[PDB]
Amino acid sequence: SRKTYTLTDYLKNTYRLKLYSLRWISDHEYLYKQENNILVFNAEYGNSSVFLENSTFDEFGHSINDYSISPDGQFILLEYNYVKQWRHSYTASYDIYDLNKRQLITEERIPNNTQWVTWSPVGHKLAYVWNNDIYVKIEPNLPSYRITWTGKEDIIYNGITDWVYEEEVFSAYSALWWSPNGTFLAYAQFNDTEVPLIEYSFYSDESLQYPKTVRVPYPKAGAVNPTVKFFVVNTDSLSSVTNATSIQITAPASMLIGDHYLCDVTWATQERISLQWLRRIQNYSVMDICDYDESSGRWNCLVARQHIEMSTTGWVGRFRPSEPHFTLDGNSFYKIISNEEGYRHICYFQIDKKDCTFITKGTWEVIGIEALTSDYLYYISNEYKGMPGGRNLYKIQLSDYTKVTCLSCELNPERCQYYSVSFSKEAKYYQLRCSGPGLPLYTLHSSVNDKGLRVLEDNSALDKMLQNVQMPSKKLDFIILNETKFWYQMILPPHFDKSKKYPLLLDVYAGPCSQKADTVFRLNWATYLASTENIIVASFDGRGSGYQGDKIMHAINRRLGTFEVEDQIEAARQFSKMGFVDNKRIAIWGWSYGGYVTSMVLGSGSGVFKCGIAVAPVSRWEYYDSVYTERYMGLPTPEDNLDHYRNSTVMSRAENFKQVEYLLIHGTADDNVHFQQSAQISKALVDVGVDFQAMWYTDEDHGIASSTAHQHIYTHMSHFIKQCFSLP
Amino acid sequence: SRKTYTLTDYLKNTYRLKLYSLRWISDHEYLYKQENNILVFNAEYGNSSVFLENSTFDEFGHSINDYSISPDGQFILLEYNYVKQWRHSYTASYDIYDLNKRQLITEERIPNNTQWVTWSPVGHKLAYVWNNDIYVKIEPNLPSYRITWTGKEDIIYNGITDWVYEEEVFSAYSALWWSPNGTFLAYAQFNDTEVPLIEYSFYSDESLQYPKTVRVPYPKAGAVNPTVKFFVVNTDSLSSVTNATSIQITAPASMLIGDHYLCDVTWATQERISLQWLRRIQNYSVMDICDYDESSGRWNCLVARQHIEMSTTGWVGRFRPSEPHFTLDGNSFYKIISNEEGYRHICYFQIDKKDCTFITKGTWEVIGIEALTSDYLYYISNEYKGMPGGRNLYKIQLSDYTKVTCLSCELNPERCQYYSVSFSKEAKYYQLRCSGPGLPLYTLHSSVNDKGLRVLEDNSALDKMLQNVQMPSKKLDFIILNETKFWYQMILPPHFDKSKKYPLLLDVYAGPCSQKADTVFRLNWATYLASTENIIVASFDGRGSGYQGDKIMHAINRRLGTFEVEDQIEAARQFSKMGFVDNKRIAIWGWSYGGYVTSMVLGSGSGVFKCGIAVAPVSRWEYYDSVYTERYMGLPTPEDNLDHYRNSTVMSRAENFKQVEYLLIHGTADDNVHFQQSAQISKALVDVGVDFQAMWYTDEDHGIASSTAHQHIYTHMSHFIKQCFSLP
Ligand SMILES: CC#CCn1c(N2CCC[C@@H](N)C2)nc2c1c(=O)n(Cc1nc(C)c3ccccc3n1)c(=O)n2C
Ligand SMILES: CC#CCn1c(N2CCC[C@@H](N)C2)nc2c1c(=O)n(Cc1nc(C)c3ccccc3n1)c(=O)n2C
Ligand SMILES: CC(=O)N[C@@H]1[C@@H](O)[C@H](O)[C@@H](CO)O[C@@H]1O
Ligand SMILES: CC(=O)N[C@@H]1[C@@H](O)[C@H](O)[C@@H](CO)O[C@@H]1O
Ligand SMILES: CC(=O)N[C@@H]1[C@@H](O)[C@H](O)[C@@H](CO)O[C@@H]1O
Ligand SMILES: CC(=O)N[C@@H]1[C@@H](O)[C@H](O)[C@@H](CO)O[C@@H]1O
Ligand SMILES: CC(=O)N[C@@H]1[C@@H](O)[C@H](O)[C@@H](CO)O[C@@H]1O
Ligand SMILES: CC(=O)N[C@@H]1[C@@H](O)[C@H](O)[C@@H](CO)O[C@H]1O
Ligand SMILES: CC(=O)N[C@@H]1[C@@H](O)[C@H](O)[C@@H](CO)O[C@H]1O
Ligand SMILES: CC(=O)N[C@@H]1[C@@H](O)[C@H](O)[C@@H](CO)O[C@H]1O
Repeated sequence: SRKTYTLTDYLKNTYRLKLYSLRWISDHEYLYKQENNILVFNAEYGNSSVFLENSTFDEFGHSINDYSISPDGQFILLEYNYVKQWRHSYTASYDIYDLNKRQLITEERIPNNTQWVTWSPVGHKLAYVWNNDIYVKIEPNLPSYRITWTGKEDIIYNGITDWVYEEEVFSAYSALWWSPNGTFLAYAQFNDTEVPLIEYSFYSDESLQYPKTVRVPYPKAGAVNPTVKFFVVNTDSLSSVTNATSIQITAPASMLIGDHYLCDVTWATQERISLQWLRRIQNYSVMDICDYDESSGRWNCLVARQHIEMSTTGWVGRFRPSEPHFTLDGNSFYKIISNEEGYRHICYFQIDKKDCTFITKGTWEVIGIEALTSDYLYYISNEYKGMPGGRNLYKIQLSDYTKVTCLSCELNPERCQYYSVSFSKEAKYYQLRCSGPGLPLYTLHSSVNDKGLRVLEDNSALDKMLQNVQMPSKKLDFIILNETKFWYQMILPPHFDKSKKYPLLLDVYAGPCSQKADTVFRLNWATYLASTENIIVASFDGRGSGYQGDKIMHAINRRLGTFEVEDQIEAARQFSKMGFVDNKRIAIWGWSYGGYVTSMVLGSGSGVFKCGIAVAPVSRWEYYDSVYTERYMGLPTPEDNLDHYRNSTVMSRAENFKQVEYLLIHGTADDNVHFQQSAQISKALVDVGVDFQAMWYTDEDHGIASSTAHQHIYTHMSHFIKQCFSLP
Repeated sequence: SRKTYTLTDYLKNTYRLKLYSLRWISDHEYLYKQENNILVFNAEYGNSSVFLENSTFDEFGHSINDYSISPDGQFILLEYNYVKQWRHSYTASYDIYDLNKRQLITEERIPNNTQWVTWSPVGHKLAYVWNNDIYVKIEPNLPSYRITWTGKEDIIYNGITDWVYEEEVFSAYSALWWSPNGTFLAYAQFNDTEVPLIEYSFYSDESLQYPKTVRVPYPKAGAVNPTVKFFVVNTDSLSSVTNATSIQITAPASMLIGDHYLCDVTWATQERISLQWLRRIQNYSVMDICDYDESSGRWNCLVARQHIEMSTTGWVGRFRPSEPHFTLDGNSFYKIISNEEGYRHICYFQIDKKDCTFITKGTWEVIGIEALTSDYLYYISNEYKGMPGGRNLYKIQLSDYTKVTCLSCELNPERCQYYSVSFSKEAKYYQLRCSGPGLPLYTLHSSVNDKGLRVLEDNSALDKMLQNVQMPSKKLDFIILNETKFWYQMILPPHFDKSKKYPLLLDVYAGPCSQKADTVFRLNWATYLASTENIIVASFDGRGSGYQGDKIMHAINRRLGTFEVEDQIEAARQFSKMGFVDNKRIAIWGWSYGGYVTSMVLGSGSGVFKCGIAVAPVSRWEYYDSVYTERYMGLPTPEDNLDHYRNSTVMSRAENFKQVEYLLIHGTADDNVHFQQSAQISKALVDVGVDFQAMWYTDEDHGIASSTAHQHIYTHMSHFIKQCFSLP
């Protein structure tokens, strides 16, 4: 008498997973948004006060997109007129509000089309980027000072990132870094002057007679890369009519000898900045420590003080070198590094000393350092029960490394196995977030004795609702390949009778350091295909996948479209042997990297698959960007790796496609994985006479996330899979 | 016969239609190529000697694309390195082979990347366009003379046409007109400085890292149009010292008050040129007869002797004011004109007297004037048996307008009802071309007494092959809606059964002055569909169609997307009725304007069609070019016809597509009907939640004519129709 999780349920969000997003405002309080009524919470006791009622601003004029309360609590930034650009960048209008005197500042307003704004870490200063130039406000109503004058669209970028850096380096549009004092303002400067431009047509509304051409500086594999510079401005010494003075911090000599990237920026203390540069050949990286010398007023980055981090098996770090976590005094820090056994662990570094010291060890990996105090270091790893797809919060007694405590392992063994944490400043408190295998559960904790303070959100409203639906179950196990464990998850149709034959959809990503087999709970497309269409949706992490050691993650070094492709097929094969999967009805599909892999598999000729769907997939590595691509493929030169670049295109496998049913999808406005890529694929198929299904999405980009487009693609895809499996 | 007409037959061109292309070189001889040999034939006796052997350019080095023998047969232009551009335009290299010797004039060679070349009507003079500038060579081995210096890519076009003129006006890349004498050289100049550019991505070869953006000056409905000037130069007076002086011939003052175009250029005599201008509001045109003043070296067009063409019911001409045929002395001429009752007949004009004299009348139309001797005017009409879809050659005795003879009606009644003709210069002979309903037949005739000299090609071979195959038959009938008769055709399956029920596909064009129903014989996709899949393929010429009077053709005036659409739906209702049509399986498909009509049809919610295929369809008239669009819709402004531009989009009907299975196809490199038009359609469907099938073709243009692309699309469409009609 129960219904099934239908496509519409997923498409129309019938079952809402609740969340609990707070922002620590101090060591003991946090802000939380409830019914548009911003509240302030006391962590210790749980009581609160409304900080700003929805009521306020009902006569503002425009819709408010986001809020940002200054560290002071005296002002609050009002963001509206939000126009999205890339994955993290966007532009918007801003207004400030004096809380001391319920008023909107009308004088010296932040300009329109501002690219980025940030309060200082303490107080109420402001720094913004308008027209690629950095401006600073000491007071909200006072006129701002101009820090840089070189800014110029699509060429010079100050305080903000260009395309690659936003996407592949900082996962952010910002390139501004305030000191903990608020005294200094460090910023990067990008220069795309010689960076080729990818161009594509944006059609826009019907009303538009002539389509428009978007031109973005985008460096494809091997092209000229943007260059970078770094500066630091003293915010307290800014006069009315006196251009501000930025002191540039050069990169190490080992980086300047060639192309290089700025990878990280971290303030150690009030007068010490940490910088990490990486070579274009992401083999070698160097952390730089620069101190402020009150004398000249310059910044020295002592050469002896440097720290090298290279790799012989592959690239450095998971996607970039790891971030350092300094001890309060700043003379030491902690950083996650690949050890001699190839596993990632916490290393302790002391500034004026050479080599570091590992604090953790084992056949598992530390995902990330979350908090640091004088007595403990808090991190998350997948040690518990040897599950790489599990996540847990641990404690390390700094005076005895052998004393490690798991803080989330036994809170809810049956329900919780994947955790992410959020510590208050100075780590007196911490919020745990469990996202599976059961419904998400948010809890507040005391740090002094690890006491559970209270449940913040347990999704019981969703639980009630779901007890009426026939939900699919998840199996997390592994298979063996040349004496190695490789995990896979299976989303099984409710009432899974392993004495029957079920069709199987292989959901793939399989990109460098990926992980599709894990313990998190999801309400997605696969949930539907399993609940209603009774299809088994499996995902496999083979060579290349991450969080299992460098031997597995680097197996694909300098050879994408190789072992990870083969392993997807081998997993699929062994799934067949299993007495519950119709080996005549096995499909595969993937988005982006998952789409390239899906194409590679369909064009392998294994005969293992009946059909496959590839969404906005890479087809030839020369078409993707320099940073991501080169990190694994090196350069596309004859001296370097040109042969394998040319040996791993989807096009070269066109002929084998005649053995399968292929559906190709792509948004015409994809700025990330250019339409060009799918364009070249279809042409390869047309040139060898192979028939296939196609579908473009006018003006959608990599995410094809516009409500209408989103429901459309998943509807289309469902039909394709239903027909490919002869399912009603 | 057992064997049927397969798709592979159509795509691989298994049963070829022989032909007989000849080029008349004089009053009684013509060239023809056998294999790779150019033979010259004598029309009177039929004897032929070899003019040039396939063994003359083996050691040439380049693959010869075409040849061009000069008037006095002394030289032969060799065309190679042919690189296509738009529909009629292209670039190529050339070499002149002197026949009076055994050499390739290697001195003053015609520059590479030449855009257009042409001999004079007499002798061996040579004019050519290069870099948008005109050059003239009196002798093939001599240094050419530059005629214009204003040439500027995409801006100033001298001697060649811009995109709109090439496609919608002169249907050719050339804008050069030699005078009979060979003395003068009139040319046109286009100024595209203020024309907007349509831009689209061209991905090219797999090796091209960044896609290339193509920009073509192209005016859409209501956009700024290219301007034009006319010139005439005396090529007898050309000194390599001083520059060649061009004389300009302004347009009629009644043309300069607003935008206008040049429509036709025809020389009457040695010193007389005929220029027809058209107002940007295509229902008013003025022909200009200009005479060369030998004393002032000028050209004067007495404003007194201008002729006016006007349309109250629509626009002028079928697609433009028809072409004049001057009597040898230049004092008069015949021109096809819509008479009082609205049918197009031959009119006789005497240069300095008002009005013209209709020398034909009837409820049928003159399709074209082909020749004009001192005693007879030859032309082709569809008078015979009141069949608009039939064509025949007629002769009118100039000294007694009532005496008209039919030169092809009775040649072979049951096999030939659609002729086209080619007269030898002076017209002593004429080659008649029979296109159907039977296999093509080519014959040579003498006009002295219209004696049939001989058969040139009768397709005996193709004929004997088809008897062995089970071919479909064609029915050319008509239905009556109100009180008017509208014709249609039907390609019926082999062994047709009036008691059996076959599915039906509606092949559609339906544009203004189109004719899909006729007596022509064709071997196409429709043949495959009826022969092998037993699908009835019917076409229908409803309102708007041509060759039947302005009552039917102008019905559509300023109202595209209405009657022509209704009439197609209607036709299908009637065919449904006919007891041999399964009203459960009726499909519709069209390309270009047919793509458009097919979409409107599918979006009307009529409930008649189950599925349909649209290829490179127009979606909204504001996206197509000005000259063709404005010709039927006027300007898209509020004071003009903007209301109907906005009420005739494929988009506004989106919702209705939920009731039909739709397949949308388009070449991404389409310069004619910009990919944009389909991109907006898909977005509308997606925005409204309608699932359809899609398919783009990277780098293909309006014709999707590359060998591989062409095969891929007709296969793709075949699977679609086969699956839409539950066909085994
Ligand atoms: C090309 C390429 C690529 C590589 N890639 C990256 N990075 C590392 C960080 C920076 C980025 N530049 C490159 N992140 C990824 C992927 C990826 O393929 N998929 C599969 C996937 N799966 C699904 C279901 C997706 C759905 C929508 C959009 C993308 C999707 N992608 C991912 O999920 N994530 C999170
Ligand atoms: C947009 C538009 C348009 C209108 N149009 C024109 N003209 C008039 C003269 C000037 C020109 N600019 C516009 N000629 C046409 C069409 C047309 O739609 N189809 C259907 C069709 N059908 C098939 C099967 C086709 C196949 C390939 C290419 C085109 C095709 N077209 C035609 O066959 N012909 C010959
Ligand atoms: C967020 C909040 O309301 N905190 C209040 C605090 O201001 C007050 O001093 C205390 C005693 O009543 O109760 C809570 O802790
Ligand atoms: C600081 C500033 O630029 N203010 C103007 C505002 O006065 C105007 O109403 C708006 C138009 O949307 O453009 C800006 O926001
Ligand atoms: C602000 C800045 O440093 N601009 C430089 C520019 O002067 C130089 O000519 C160019 C050459 O690549 O590189 C950068 O764009
Ligand atoms: C050769 C020629 O006619 N050039 C004209 C130029 O004189 C004029 O200023 C412009 C205005 O659109 O159009 C063209 O560029
Ligand atoms: C012989 C002579 O005067 N030649 C000139 C040429 O140099 C100049 O570039 C052109 C444009 O004004 O006009 C003439 O063709
Ligand atoms: C528009 C809006 O947010 N309204 C909410 C209302 O639903 C809620 O019941 C109330 C309780 O404080 O708070 C208001 O802000
Ligand atoms: C085209 C051709 O070859 N015509 C020749 C002609 O030159 C010659 O005068 C005649 C008499 O022998 O024989 C014909 O065959
Ligand atoms: C008349 C002339 O310029 N001919 C040259 C030809 O010799 C050369 O082979 C070709 C490209 O290699 O370019 C042509 O323009």
